[PDB]
Amino acid sequence: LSGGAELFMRRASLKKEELVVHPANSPIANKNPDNPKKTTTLSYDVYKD
Amino acid sequence: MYLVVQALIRACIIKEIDLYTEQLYNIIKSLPYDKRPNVVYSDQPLDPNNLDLSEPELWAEQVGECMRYAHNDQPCFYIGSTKRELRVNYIVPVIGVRDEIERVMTLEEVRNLHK
Amino acid sequence: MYLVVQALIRACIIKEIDLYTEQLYNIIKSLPYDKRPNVVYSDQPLDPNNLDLSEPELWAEQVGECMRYAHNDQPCFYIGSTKRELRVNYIVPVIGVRDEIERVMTLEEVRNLHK
Amino acid sequence: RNLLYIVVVDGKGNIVEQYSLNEIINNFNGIRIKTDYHSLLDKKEKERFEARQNWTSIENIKELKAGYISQVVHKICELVEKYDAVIALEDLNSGFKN
Amino acid sequence: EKSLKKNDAVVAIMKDLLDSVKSFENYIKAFFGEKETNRDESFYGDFV
RNA sequence: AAUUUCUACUAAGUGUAGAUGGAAA
Ligand SMILES: [Mg+2]
Repeated sequence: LSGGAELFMRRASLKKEELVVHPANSPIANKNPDNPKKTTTLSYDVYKD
Repeated sequence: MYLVVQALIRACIIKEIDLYTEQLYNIIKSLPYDKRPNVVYSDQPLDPNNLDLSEPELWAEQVGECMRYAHNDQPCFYIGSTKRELRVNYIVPVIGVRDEIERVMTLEEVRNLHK
Repeated sequence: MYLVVQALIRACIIKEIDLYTEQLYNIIKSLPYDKRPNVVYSDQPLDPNNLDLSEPELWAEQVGECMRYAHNDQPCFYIGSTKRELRVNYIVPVIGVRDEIERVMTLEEVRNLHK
Repeated sequence: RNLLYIVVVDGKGNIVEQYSLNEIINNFNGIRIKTDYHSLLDKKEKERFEARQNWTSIENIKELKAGYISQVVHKICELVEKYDAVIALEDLNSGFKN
Repeated sequence: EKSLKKNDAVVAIMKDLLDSVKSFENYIKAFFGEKETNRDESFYGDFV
């Protein structure tokens, strides 16, 4: 451990009125065609960014 | 007088376009990404009946992942690849190639687009 | 006179209820049949804001498979088990047990109902 | 027609192994899923072709490529360990790419 | 009218403009000969 | 489309595969 670490903070750059999210149980699609399973249904939320 | 009606029918149009989008984004949410149709994005509601396609300020790209907002449940879309960050709210399908748009694609054809 | 507006706002209400149903039937279409919420069926549109729950002509059963019509795309529902053939068009969730309805369940709770 | 093509020869001039790298094959949990990277690039290019300004649709591609030469580094530091070989790279100072 | 980032007409036009201008600047830049003997200083003066 | 961060994702469900040297200018 070459000493001299640091600690940064960065504010939330997105306004909470802008967030986008695949809702729960909504069967999402999958982009890569070679993948055989052509959908997906998570039981929670996928908050983009 | 006559400027409370024609300032209210312009809420019937919004409340119909919201239904149209809600009815579309639930069928763009199924097609595999390589078939979704060429759309005419814009950030203000679009009446997909007339749309005056000879307008000069509307392109026709392919529509990427159709997500859904966080606070309300407005169905926001995504044009082209995602990382362009072209988050547009209302769309309307067109059989139009990039700019020389030909006509507006009816709904049932967008649904029948899966095949 | 005043009987073309109050014969038009009663189309804004219909065009809002269609959107509400379109927005619900796309989340009843996911819950497993043993969790779908107790609804208040009826064949005429229901404003889920007021609904005057003290009305005497509306029950509260559990909602079965939420199908979708053939010619248009109206989202018809099905109350209780299917073979009752109780095809109702508009619904609205309620936390109400069979008849002593308590309140109307907000949308996000119906979505949050999956768990 | 290939983003990067690999052949590895013996001390005598036999093609020991040859293949293309249009299909980086992620190898997870025993079951392998291949993910193309040329079809992906062709789609993004056809997207640039109808984007009307391509200042942001020309950064996405310069990032995808630089995100594809960070998943071929592994398919190369795999061969090197597997064969204890040397690597042959075109020297760009004297090339005319068509 | 819109957010400049999403907007295009105020970026597509910007590009059509800056691209042509910068192409001209890139094309005329050649006329230096990089540090020589006599040249038409009457030309190179206004040129530079 | 979830990431110290980037890219491609959904990869068996709050994540999978690679890569990553940051702070200054
Ligand atoms: Mg990404």
